[PDB]
Amino acid sequence: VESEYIKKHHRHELVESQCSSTLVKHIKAPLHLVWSIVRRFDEPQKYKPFISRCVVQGKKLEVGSVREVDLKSGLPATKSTEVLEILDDNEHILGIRIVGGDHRLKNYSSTISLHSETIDGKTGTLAIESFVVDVPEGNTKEETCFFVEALIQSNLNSLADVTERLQAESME
Amino acid sequence: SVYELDCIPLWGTVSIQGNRSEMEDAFAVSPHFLKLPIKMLMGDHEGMSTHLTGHFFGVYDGHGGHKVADYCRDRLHFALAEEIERIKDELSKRNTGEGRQVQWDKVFTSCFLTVDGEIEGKIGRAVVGSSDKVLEAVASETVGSTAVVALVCSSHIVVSNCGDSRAVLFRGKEAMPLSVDHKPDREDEYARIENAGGKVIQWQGARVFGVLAMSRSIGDRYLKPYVIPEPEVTFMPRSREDECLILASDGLWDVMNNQEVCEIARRRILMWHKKNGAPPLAERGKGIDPACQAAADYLSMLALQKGSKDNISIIVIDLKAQRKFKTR
Ligand SMILES: [Mg+2]
Repeated sequence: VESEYIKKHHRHELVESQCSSTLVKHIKAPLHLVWSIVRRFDEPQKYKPFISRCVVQGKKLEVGSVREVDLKSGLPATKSTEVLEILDDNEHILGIRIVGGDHRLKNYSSTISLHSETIDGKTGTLAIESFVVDVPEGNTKEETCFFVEALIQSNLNSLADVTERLQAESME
Repeated sequence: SVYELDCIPLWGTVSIQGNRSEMEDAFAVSPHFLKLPIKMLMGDHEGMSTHLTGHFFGVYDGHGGHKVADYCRDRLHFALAEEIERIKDELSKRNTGEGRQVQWDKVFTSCFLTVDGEIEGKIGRAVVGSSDKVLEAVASETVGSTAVVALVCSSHIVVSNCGDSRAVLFRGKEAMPLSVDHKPDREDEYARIENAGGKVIQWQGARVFGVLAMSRSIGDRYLKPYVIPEPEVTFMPRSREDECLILASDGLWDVMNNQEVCEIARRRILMWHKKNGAPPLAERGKGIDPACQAAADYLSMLALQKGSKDNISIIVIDLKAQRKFKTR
């Protein structure tokens, strides 16, 4: 009923709209080590698990830098072009925008910030990542955020695993 | 008697990176590998009254990386042989009214789950060369693989499938797929996923959370319990009309249908025999069959020709005992 009648009579495709969301992850490692990984826009494969290859032509690390990414198989995309928008070494913030590729994430920009946070007596890091993107044709706001958050959560989980392993090796 | 004949394994294989940035496909062929208990093969309508040699063929189409498909290549058939040995011993002692299809079901389900738990670091696993077992993930949570597996013996083909790789039998003049793709737009899969609290989203095809185009696979713990490692098994008595059996990743199937693949494989196998003397009987079944290899080679070339931008893995298996050309 309700949801059915609506899906049949009131389903219109808007020339365009944009959705947004935020995710969080606690990482059991000091922020400097976490940031040493995250700041490397030119090497996202250090922790982003779906990246098979990344090429940066020209200046590698500075606002305006452009990275070309090839993705591992299984995703609804194979490549992406991203530009570094924000690289704040004072506040530990990294902002990117997607400007090309064969995904369906148009006008995608995102922001990750790091914050110190102690839990269970161990000092670590709270990573926060948000994004904003155009809802593609045929999909809803909710659907678009399920997809992106799936991707982002995977990125954060890997970030946490990589930096925690590094921190363990350091201790030794 | 068919349960008495020598089963000589004739196959060819191609597994190439193709137009992809990295290789995530893997495969395994193990001739004369298994000892299948006749009681798991003979049908009820047949007479009563030890084991048939079984050949193993497997194709693993990795996603999110290569480590799961590789692990499957290295381990899955050994896991399966462990499981067959288990059931074989129980069947020697007790006997339910278990249909054949039900028997193979439980063998493959246990085997696929065992490999999956080992990968996730939940099940203790042996390491080659080491006396010690380890409890440790073989790959990160975002890596997975399909698995399509075929056991061939004189009387039967048994196929166990998990994912959207595919096994296809050419019988007479008709393709007969021996697996059904595990895709989220299957009503059973859609309901399983949605009832478990997951989302199926239209995004370049129906995808689990918009990410994965298959609803089952080995690995992919990040998307458990939505994608699961549970296979479906097909139990298929052989026929004199059977021509060949093909296992392949989607680097092939995305650009050609089942019927054209079979027709092409059979034709290339036949063309090889028209222009070549039969190989030495003694050395037959000890390595790849050149007719089958020509067929798998030609299919991979054709797939690339047709714009396949993926890894391409194909195993072609000839099911005819012999291929002579009567004339005069
Ligand atoms: Mg593939």
